[PDB]
Amino acid sequence: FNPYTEFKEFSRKQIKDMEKMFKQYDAGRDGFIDLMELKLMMEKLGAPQTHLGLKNMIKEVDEDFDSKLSFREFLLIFRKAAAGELQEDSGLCVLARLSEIDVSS
Ligand SMILES: [Ca+2]
Ligand SMILES: [Ca+2]
Repeated sequence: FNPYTEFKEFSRKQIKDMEKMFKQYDAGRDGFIDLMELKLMMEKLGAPQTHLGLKNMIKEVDEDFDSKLSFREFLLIFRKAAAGELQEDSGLCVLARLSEIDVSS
């Protein structure tokens, strides 16, 4: 997986920032963000989401159906944000917003 070739709508700086955020919250260092890790992320961003909200966030981008997020799937959150596909103030909209990445730039 070369993210730089799949996600050309983002600069190298933006992808590296997304990587830093991903790695920050992958507490277990296994290369994925699972439900509890995402729960902790949203708490720390200051916008805790409900259990179902969290589950639904993962479902929106969980392209290989394993119920956790790889880095590529994490980038899909930002791709969806940038494509105008996220519902206003849904959990993923909030994640992208509160993150240091502004996909509208
Ligand atoms: Ca993990
Ligand atoms: Ca997955």
